[PDB]
Amino acid sequence: SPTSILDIRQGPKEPFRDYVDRFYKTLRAEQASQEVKNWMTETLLVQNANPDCKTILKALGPGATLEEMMTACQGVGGPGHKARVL
Amino acid sequence: SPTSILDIRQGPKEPFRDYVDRFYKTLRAEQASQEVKNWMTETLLVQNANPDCKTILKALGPGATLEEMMTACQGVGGPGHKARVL
Amino acid sequence: AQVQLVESGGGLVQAGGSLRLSCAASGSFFMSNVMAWYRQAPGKARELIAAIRGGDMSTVYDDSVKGRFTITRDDDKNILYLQMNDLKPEDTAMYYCKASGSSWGQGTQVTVSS
Amino acid sequence: AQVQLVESGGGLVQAGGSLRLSCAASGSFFMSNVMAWYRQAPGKARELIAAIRGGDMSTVYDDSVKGRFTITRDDDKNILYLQMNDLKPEDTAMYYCKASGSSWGQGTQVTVSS
Repeated sequence: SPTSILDIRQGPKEPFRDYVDRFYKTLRAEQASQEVKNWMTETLLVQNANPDCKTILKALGPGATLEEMMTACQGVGGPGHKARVL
Repeated sequence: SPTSILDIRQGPKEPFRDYVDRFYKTLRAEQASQEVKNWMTETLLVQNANPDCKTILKALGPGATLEEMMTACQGVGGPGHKARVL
Repeated sequence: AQVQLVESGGGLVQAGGSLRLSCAASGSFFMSNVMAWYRQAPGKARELIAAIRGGDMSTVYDDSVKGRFTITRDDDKNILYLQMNDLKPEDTAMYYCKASGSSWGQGTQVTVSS
Repeated sequence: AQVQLVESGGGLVQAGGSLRLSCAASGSFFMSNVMAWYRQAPGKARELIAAIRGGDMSTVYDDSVKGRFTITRDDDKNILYLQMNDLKPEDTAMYYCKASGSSWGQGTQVTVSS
């Protein structure tokens, strides 16, 4: 606020979808060319994800869609309550 | 801040995991007995979810764990970018 | 937050007395499925003391008001009520109603002496 | 944000001149994989003009500095550099470096006359 895209790192319990949103919003706010923003995405998006999501994304291999990446990482982090609350 | 638990409603694009977190944090902050908080969860959690998540949760039927509910709703909302950003 | 609320019925009573609070909803022919009463005493957080849901008419109460207060809703008038019996000095507080998505009312003061 | 940065090398030059900016990292024997240079002129947002990643040494530049500026990193000294050739009056700005998770430095002023 302003935040550098270099500093966006996924929290240990932050859902990967929340991290993708924060990464996108921070990169959108950066005053930079599209070429520089694309290099930042290629260099930082997976690299700054948390260890559990990096493990999953490494196993997916290159060329996944963002939908495939978010579906693969959906179970990491987020709410800690897993049992029948209801 | 303070927010009444009666007012927590899932956004149209808000991930269900984000809504569950906001619901939990708001209910935790409410000054009320555990009995009243349990009635609020039973009465409001699914009822105040967005239409897509209510459709999915209705199809799951009663007695699901919160993990099953969050896994079932994972594809609704969140980041709108689905293609190969990388 | 569109539906507007307004409480009435408070006042000064002696311990063991009774009051009936009313909460009038305006801005709609309808009231939300869940409605609640909050108690707010000076220096304390607002406390959720009673709630009701339409349809099955299920209610829930804080332990401090069980057997003494009753929450009811009249959807033919758009009014939520709190019958307060056997009042105690510790019930002294501002009382506020709430509906899902509504604005807050100005509340009504209940003062119980002894 | 633990690693501390500090820029040097700015100054006043004539159009067509050259400067070499240095950014010294302290608080670690190492620097983050990605580092960048930002340009900030009065009344404008900071602009990300050049970046480098360790390992493959890939770099990227804003179109306004291509063919004139070069970003390099010396991990044996913990210094990031910006070689600025063929300077233009529009390059006048405060220049700041950044590493992932680092604190911000005080920057170095570059003023180009004509």
